[PDB]
Amino acid sequence: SNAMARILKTAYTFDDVLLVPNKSEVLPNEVSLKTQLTKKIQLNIPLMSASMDTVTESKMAIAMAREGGIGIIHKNMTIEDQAREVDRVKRSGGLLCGASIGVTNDMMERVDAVVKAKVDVIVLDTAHGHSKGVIEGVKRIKAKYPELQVIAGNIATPEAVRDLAEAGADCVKVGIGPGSICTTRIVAGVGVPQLTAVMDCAEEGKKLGIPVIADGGLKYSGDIVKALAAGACAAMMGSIFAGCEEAPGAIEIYQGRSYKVYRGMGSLGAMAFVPEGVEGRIAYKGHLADTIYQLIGGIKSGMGYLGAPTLENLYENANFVVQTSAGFRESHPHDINITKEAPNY
Amino acid sequence: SNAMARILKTAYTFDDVLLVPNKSEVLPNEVSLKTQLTKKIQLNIPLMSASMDTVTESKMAIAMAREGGIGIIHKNMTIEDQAREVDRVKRSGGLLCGASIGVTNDMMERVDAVVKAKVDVIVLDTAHGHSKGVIEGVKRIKAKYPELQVIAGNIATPEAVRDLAEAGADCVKVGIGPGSICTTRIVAGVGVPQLTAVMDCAEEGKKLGIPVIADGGLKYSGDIVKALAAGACAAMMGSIFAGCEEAPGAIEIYQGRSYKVYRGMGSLGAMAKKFVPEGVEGRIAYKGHLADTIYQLIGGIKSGMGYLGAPTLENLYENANFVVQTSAGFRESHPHDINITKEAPNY
Amino acid sequence: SNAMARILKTAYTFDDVLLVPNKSEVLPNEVSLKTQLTKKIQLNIPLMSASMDTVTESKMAIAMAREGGIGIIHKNMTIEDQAREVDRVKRSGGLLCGASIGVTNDMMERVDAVVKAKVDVIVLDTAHGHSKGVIEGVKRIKAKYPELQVIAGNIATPEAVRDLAEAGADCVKVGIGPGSICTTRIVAGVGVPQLTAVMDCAEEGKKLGIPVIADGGLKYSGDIVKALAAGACAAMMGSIFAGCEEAPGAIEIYQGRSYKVYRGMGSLGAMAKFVPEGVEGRIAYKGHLADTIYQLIGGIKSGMGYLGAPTLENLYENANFVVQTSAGFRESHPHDINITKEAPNYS
Amino acid sequence: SNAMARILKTAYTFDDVLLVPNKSEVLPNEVSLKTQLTKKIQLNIPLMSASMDTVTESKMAIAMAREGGIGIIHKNMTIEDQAREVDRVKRSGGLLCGASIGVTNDMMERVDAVVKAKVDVIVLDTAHGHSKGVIEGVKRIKAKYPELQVIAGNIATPEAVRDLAEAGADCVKVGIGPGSICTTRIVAGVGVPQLTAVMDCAEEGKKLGIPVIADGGLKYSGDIVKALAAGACAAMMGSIFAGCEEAPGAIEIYQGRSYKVYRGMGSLGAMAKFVPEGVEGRIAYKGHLADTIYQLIGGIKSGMGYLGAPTLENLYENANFVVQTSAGFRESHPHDINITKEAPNYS
Ligand SMILES: CC(C)(NC(=O)Nc1ccc(Cl)cc1)c1cccc(C(=N)NO)c1
Ligand SMILES: CC(C)(NC(=O)Nc1ccc(Cl)cc1)c1cccc(C(=N)NO)c1
Ligand SMILES: CC(C)(NC(=O)Nc1ccc(Cl)cc1)c1cccc(C(=N)NO)c1
Ligand SMILES: CC(C)(NC(=O)Nc1ccc(Cl)cc1)c1cccc(C(=N)NO)c1
Ligand SMILES: O=c1[nH]cnc2c1ncn2[C@@H]1O[C@H](COP(=O)(O)O)[C@@H](O)[C@H]1O
Ligand SMILES: O=c1[nH]cnc2c1ncn2[C@@H]1O[C@H](COP(=O)(O)O)[C@@H](O)[C@H]1O
Ligand SMILES: O=c1[nH]cnc2c1ncn2[C@@H]1O[C@H](COP(=O)(O)O)[C@@H](O)[C@H]1O
Ligand SMILES: O=c1[nH]cnc2c1ncn2[C@@H]1O[C@H](COP(=O)(O)O)[C@@H](O)[C@H]1O
Ligand SMILES: [K+]
Ligand SMILES: [K+]
Ligand SMILES: [Mg+2]
Repeated sequence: SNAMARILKTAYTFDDVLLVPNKSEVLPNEVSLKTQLTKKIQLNIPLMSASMDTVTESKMAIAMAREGGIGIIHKNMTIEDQAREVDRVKRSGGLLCGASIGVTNDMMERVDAVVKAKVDVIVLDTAHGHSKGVIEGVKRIKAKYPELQVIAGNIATPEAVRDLAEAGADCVKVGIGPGSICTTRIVAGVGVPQLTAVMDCAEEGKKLGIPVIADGGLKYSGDIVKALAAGACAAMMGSIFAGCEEAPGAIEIYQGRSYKVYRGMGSLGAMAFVPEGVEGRIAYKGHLADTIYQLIGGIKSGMGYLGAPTLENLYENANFVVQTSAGFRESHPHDINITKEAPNY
Repeated sequence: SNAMARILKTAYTFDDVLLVPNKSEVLPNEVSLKTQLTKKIQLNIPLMSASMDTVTESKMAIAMAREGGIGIIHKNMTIEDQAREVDRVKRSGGLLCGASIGVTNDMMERVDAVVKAKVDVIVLDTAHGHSKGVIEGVKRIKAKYPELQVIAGNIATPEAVRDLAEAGADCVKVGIGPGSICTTRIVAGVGVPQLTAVMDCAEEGKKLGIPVIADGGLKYSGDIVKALAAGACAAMMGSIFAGCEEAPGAIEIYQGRSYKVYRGMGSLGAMAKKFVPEGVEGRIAYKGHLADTIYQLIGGIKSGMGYLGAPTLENLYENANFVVQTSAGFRESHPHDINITKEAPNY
Repeated sequence: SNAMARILKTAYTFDDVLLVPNKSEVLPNEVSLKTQLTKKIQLNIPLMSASMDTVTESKMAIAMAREGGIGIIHKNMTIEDQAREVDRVKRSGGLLCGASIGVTNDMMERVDAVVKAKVDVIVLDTAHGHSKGVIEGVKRIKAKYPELQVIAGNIATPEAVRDLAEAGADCVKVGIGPGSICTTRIVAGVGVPQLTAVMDCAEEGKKLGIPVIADGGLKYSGDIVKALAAGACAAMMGSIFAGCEEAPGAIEIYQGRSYKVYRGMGSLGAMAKFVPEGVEGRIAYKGHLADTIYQLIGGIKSGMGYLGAPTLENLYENANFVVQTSAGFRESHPHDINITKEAPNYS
Repeated sequence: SNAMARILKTAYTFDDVLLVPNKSEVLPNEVSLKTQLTKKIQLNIPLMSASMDTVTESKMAIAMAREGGIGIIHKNMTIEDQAREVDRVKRSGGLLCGASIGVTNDMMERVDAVVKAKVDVIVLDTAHGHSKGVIEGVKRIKAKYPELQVIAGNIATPEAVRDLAEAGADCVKVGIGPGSICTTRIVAGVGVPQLTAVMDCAEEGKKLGIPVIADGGLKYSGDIVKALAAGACAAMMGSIFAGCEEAPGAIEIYQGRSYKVYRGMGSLGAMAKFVPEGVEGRIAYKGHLADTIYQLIGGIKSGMGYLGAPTLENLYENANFVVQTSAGFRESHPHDINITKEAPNYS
């Protein structure tokens, strides 16, 4: 019968597209970066640190919150260690704080402890958010804690946005495969290029009043611009934050150069089922505050180019063009022996 | 006249596409990997070791069958030598076994011997399966041994699926050019990118009740998933298995590292054990025992079937939707902007 | 509502396209390269040196004018210093000179000084040309100096051409993100591949009788040919001229080879003299401007010969592009040859 | 007006495409490679060596003729020397011989000399063949020698095929910018990807009974199959033949590896014997012509087996191309193999 594999379309990631400049009466230092992570939760800047054991513990979540973003404490620890980490962030001046929850046996026990520590939002994320286990997990949590803010992921299709919204999620996280340390697309063959994924999911989210998060695959400040212009309410990153002194792990020096170890939570190292992540070393980047300053400067630039004083205006006025490989070469610095370090390239 | 060359379409290979997640009720450890290699032969996993002199002999084929797959013992040996390798596998517990056959004038005598040795399926293996020799060779074999199971190949179009099924083949092997050791596309200009060829051939084979094998160019566990979602009943690999301890060939040490020889059957070297070569010779990293390699493959497939909500291989096919990515989406899919230090065992 | 992000089309850069040869009655030595930079300023060759502190000061602007083109004195210096740079050009004969102007608190003060120093054209130069500040800046400058020739940039859309034209610009400069040293596309995600931007803008400009400049991203002479065939009246280059002796800066030697420093005006170092939108580095030292210009002019004249165009307007009216793939791109540059002699116009 | 630049289409080169296998009744040892270079000149194999001073003088033309092809003696030498080169080939047993002619003030004198030496075919060779000079030159030549076989080029559009045919060309040479040593597309921005060029032009040639030659950009035997399947009567190669002992220039050796010099006729080096339109470098020494021809022919015969073509006309009338991505390209070459043994037809 007609039941058979189909090739549906071409899907794009951030490097495939550029934003067209609009006429503008706004300069970069006049724009506002506030966003609604959920209906109840507002962020001053639309950035989140990933809930990985190499990216976000309390030290990182504290620095994120004071920069106007938010950090999701990772769940690769005891329930009580994670509640202690959430309690350390909240005791640092009432800062926003998130906590990652997995679909497990102790899932409700973990939620209780991070709820007792007064976590502001829990992220129920799985390899595959469009599942029975996640859907039934969100219903279970919201039945107990109707006011607790719940982000569910990861997903990559508007049907999954709709299904996760019917389950009670207050926000939905987008990204199957784009992770810099992710091999899910290589080992299972599954994933959606992240620009198409975010655009289609945000469009459906907008129909329902449910925001979407662009999770994974972001390398430069410009990628973040594209993701918010595609419709994400916020951008979540591991690689971009994992080289920072505030992320867990010590700054190791090898051959006179400083490194931090960054790894996927599906890697063999994090899990000490077939691995879906790798483990490696990135260059130490310094303090989170200097990275955030370049990221925020890049976003304010992009909105100035597009004439958008708010993130809503950026979405409603974003037009992409697709570029080829040859346009990719043109869009990056070329035919130049770059010497001096650039703080955002 | 209108008789002139044409550009028909764009054709895709595995790295061109990704599978879209589906709403899923089933977890990876719940799924069934069982498949029908032919109407009469079931495999416990849909994996097959290629019929090459650097991949499959009796040690490789025994290990494959023990893991739920099957090995096709190669023909680069005398007839009695190939019959004895088959019977070495069949005397190891009745394990399933295969043997490749060529379009030759000693063809029936080679078939005679492997069948007496209780082979389970022969593979009529030609550079060009959609040809008069293969079609007529399948008929002769089926007329002398109507029960014997015949895979025919290699081919790349639906018309070839149809002509080989009319000729009596129980299964057709798809793949012209994709092999890691293959220069057919470079020296003859001829091939079909493997994902489009599998999709097109599987669609015809399902109208006829004839399975198709995806042979060649598989590099990663996820590629197998795409080849199965595209409609193949099984995947056949050389490169993925050729480093394993149970492949023929001595371990070779170069500058303190371990490698095994891996070479195309159309390479100058394989042909000595006259036509221009259509393969290369080289060394491949030693991959340990076969078991370690199949484990990762199997886990990667199961992972893919959870992502698509598929408890059968059939269900995976009826619900598989592919999305095309660019070279930049390819760069996003693989790990990027990290200096990998520890070894990832399925990457 | 319908208010959301859209993907409009695919846009192309110079390396995506090739010009198709036309039937031709003219050989390269017969074509004319004269161009109208504005309806008041004629250039003998359609080439400009960018307004960067590593490309154009008095010395480069003098050499460019003498070759038939023009230089734009940069503005990373005091007002009196830039006016003094302009006057030295104007005092070296009847020589054309340009000067760049920012949207600054002292904009009119800087315009007054270069006008008093007899500048021929000013370039109102910003990262984002389609902007209130540039539009009102053009209107003020043209209200005070109605005869002064004003170029306004940088922009990348027909709507920007039209709004700059109605604000009074005599010419608009096209290029958002294609510069060799630019990171605008990486840092802001914003840009338009330069071939599509030049074609779209030049078509709009031609309806108004306002010309456009192709600024940035030009690496080879053939790139300039495609920029002019797409409708630009002139081509602006930083990288191509920044290795020349006439550019500012000393020659540097590293590991036995000659270089010059080259850096974007939005780089950290340029602004030392807001997050950066350019990088800083070194390019090969190319020798004197005269030999580089000879190569560029020769390549342009050869392009017009292939296209049967004795004038630049004829080039535009007869230009036809095909899109090439990645594989075509490798066909177009020398391939499968270990190049051993330096050619004056390649690598 | 509507007179403006246009983007006509996407155009393909050989690596963009693969040929689809056809049902075949013919094996590679059963096909025939005979071809008509013009109405009067038959070739036993469809191969020509390029008219360059690193590829073809009398030594190369003698060896090509003996192999069944033809060599085009270059014109970067005096009129008398080129006649004697042609004469040396004709007195080696009446072997087939061509000679190159340019659009020069002495072109009829050059034609006179090589005709007296009994050349079989003239190549009016010029950077841009779709030009008054070449149209008028072919008219002058055919008026004085109505029976002299005349090839003219180089061109890249069906319009050019028509215009040269009306002028009396017996065969047309297709290729603008695809040569291994060509920089025309880089310095002038002008060219057409070679597969599209040959397909369009051959189709136009077939309406006229005028054949086309695929000149340039061929790297493997498989590329020749695509060029003939696209409708070229013959393939012309520089790079593939410049490494042989029979090409002019000595066999050098550096660090144990032997090599020859190879350069464009538009390179600085060749012209000292307008800005350059080629590069100069070195390629691997390949040995004697006979060993290279054998591989090329085996590859072509293999391709025709795959496509079921007993003849080149059959190949053309049954050729169906599929377009492949960048990722299809990597699947098509060998991949993930450390090649240890050099193959006669792949490196
Ligand atoms: C455990 C492991 C290695 N794999 C899976 O759990 N696979 C998987 C799960 C459910 C289904 Cl239905 C299909 C596949 C993992 C661990 C941590 C994170 C991920 C990950 N891919 N995040 O995005 C994966
Ligand atoms: C012998 C050789 C080098 N080539 C051919 O037999 N060519 C070939 C055969 C028939 C036709 Cl009609 C066209 C071409 C070979 C040997 C072993 C395997 C292969 C191979 N490509 N298998 O997939 C090829
Ligand atoms: C200062 C800096 C770094 N950036 C901006 O001014 N950004 C910017 C300005 C306005 C708007 Cl609305 C959006 C972004 C700069 C300096 C010199 C040249 C450039 C450059 N990209 N020219 O083309 C940029
Ligand atoms: C001399 C030189 C460098 N260039 C030209 O003569 N250019 C050229 C001639 C006429 C026209 Cl209308 C347009 C361009 C050359 C010499 C030898 C071969 C070639 C070459 N590209 N052959 O294919 C070119
Ligand atoms: O092991 C893994 N496999 C797949 N995805 C992962 C894994 N670990 C983290 N991720 C995802 O990748 C994101 C980080 O991606 P990055 O910003 O590109 O480095 C995280 O927020 C997770 O969503
Ligand atoms: O010499 C050859 N030329 C072309 N194809 C070959 C040759 N040898 C083996 N093959 C095919 O390529 C496959 C090996 O695939 P691999 O897994 O990509 O290494 C085998 O299953 C054969 O179908
Ligand atoms: O810092 C920068 N950021 C972005 N664009 C720049 C910057 N500096 C110069 N440009 C542009 O790049 C052009 C030079 O480009 P190039 O010829 O490709 O090197 C200049 O004329 C400017 O239009
Ligand atoms: O200097 C040059 N510029 C451009 N094309 C050239 C030049 N010299 C030779 N050619 C062409 O390139 C062809 C050789 O192509 P190849 O086989 O790819 O090396 C010759 O047949 C000529 O048509
Ligand atoms: K750039
Ligand atoms: K070339
Ligand atoms: Mg510190």
